[PDB]
Amino acid sequence: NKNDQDLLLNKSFMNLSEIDPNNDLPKFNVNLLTIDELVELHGTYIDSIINSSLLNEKTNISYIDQIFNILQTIFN
Amino acid sequence: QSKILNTGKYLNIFKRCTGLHNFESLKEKLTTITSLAAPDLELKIDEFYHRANKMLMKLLFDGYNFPSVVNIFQRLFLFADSFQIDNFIDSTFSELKRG
Amino acid sequence: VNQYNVKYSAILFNNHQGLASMTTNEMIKLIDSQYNEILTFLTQIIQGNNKLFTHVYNFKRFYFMETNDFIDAIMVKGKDV
Amino acid sequence: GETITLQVGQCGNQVGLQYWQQLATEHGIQSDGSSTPRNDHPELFFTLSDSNTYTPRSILIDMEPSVIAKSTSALPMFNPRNVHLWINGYKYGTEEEETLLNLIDREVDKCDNLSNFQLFHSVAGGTGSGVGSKMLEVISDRYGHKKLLNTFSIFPSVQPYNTILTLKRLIDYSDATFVFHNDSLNRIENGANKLIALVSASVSNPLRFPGYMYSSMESIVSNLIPTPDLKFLTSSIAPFSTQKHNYLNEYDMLLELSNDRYKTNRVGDTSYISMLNYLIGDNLDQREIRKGILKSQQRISFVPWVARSVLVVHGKKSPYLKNTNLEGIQVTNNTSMIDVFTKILKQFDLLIKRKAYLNRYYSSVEEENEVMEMFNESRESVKSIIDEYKACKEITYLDDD
Repeated sequence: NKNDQDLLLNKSFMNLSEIDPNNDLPKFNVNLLTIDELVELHGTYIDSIINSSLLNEKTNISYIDQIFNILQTIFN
Repeated sequence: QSKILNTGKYLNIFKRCTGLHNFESLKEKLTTITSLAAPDLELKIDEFYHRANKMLMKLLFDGYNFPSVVNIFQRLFLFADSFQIDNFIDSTFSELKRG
Repeated sequence: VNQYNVKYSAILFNNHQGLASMTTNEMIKLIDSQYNEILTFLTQIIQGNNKLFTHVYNFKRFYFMETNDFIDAIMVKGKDV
Repeated sequence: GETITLQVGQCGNQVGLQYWQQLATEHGIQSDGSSTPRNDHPELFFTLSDSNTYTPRSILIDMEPSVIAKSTSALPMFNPRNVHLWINGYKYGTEEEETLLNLIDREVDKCDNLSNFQLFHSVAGGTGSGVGSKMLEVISDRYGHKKLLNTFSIFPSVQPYNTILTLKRLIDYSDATFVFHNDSLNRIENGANKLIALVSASVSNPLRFPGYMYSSMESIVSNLIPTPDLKFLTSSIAPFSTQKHNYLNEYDMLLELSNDRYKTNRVGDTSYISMLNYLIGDNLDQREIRKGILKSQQRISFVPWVARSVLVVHGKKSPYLKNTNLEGIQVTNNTSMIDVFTKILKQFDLLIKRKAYLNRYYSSVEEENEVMEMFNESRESVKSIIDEYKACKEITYLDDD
């Protein structure tokens, strides 16, 4: 569940006897995501890995450069 | 003046919170102010204010579960359950005492 | 899409006389019903017939090196190419 | 932090069985370790598996398998891996030192943040008392003094020799030792393990059912042990509960908890070194407790050099116990220890001048010298603690004259 502040409110304090559109509409065990939501979800998932703490571009040198230097040592 | 302002604000809070555009779903019978020179203006304002308080109170208590929010605030701020904060102090005792 | 078009045209043009001949409450309710139905079907396709999660898992399996045996096989076979 | 319980001897095992039954009842844990439908924290005394089973942290040590078999069969959720099977017993404990050291290190590794060691044993237990006396030495040696030890030693009702030999190590290594007498327990009852189990279970109530204060054993003990020499505690329990004519107010609980007849050890006039009262009820009226604290401070005779403070913890009753009326436990540090220690020393001297049963311990010339020097050291240590408790009473305790 993507618990949020709007999911917190239990609306059943209102009577709300009726249900819509119909019982024929399934409940699907997965969060209903918009198209833009799916694009953003996969983009954030990839970005987190590629821009991790070790893999970021931030001795004024990045961790990736040091790792690659060690790899060149092993190649030699 | 205070009653009018607070009645309107409370109804606005209810609408913005539960998402209703208007109170059609409740299907309640309402009486409008017929004139400014009517004798029951104060009574009508009092009744409307009581209706607004009734709705907002039930929203907060039944719907938003305010009673449990009070216990949560008690625990987190005043340590009504001191086990967790005791673990926190124990874990970071060396740090907290430093400048 | 055609079935949906017929279903909701039977509400906009038969039950009512268009969007203009609709009070704001009913118009909002209609849009909410359409939104729920549309996203329900979009899920039933994308994470249903398409199996989005399975293909994301396979992306992670192959691109992120998980099946090391396959890559070892590629490297041993292509060690000269 | 988590606590580890050590059970030694037949009396220790029976008391531990009652204690763990009480604790499991309080936390709703079934006999098989399954939960029953959280705000309480049984993790400090039970290990939780990722299959939702609770098993005690206790370690069972005994010379014979009958007692351990009864205890394990009564409570199936005991882990069998933790089961292990005077001078002769102590020398036997030396042989098994490696196995026991590893066995305890397993429990220490299993917990996340160890706090203290609990020990249930009987001073008059003979061989089991010897193995427990060795247990204290090995634990104190390996884990240093960062982790404190609590011993719920049961005092005795040839025995004098055993009591002195066990009390020497009890004084040396224990950090906070409760004193229980079978005489006062059976006097109160006018079986007996159900009182000791109840007192021990209630002593840690603020840890398992957290409240505003007293969240750690350090806070509970430090209020009662001003000096490491004075480490023996006297516990008092109010028996009049669950009857129709119960104490009508917590204020009357505070006033009548101080009666000398309810104390769990033989007592005349005594001076209190420290106090701490347990009150355990669903709801507690504050103003009654304030009035009771004021009266208790004005009535009780404290030693001159102590701050003269009475502390009342507001324990919370377990949800799994249905709406039972108030109950309370009192733990004190008195100067009455001099009487019981003097009694033990008198018996020891009477039976040491007469070489009655020393043949069972003195095997040769070297054994004679060894036992003589050991006995002399134990006697001197007991006299030292008696003199310290006697010097606490007078007013010139802090003077260098």
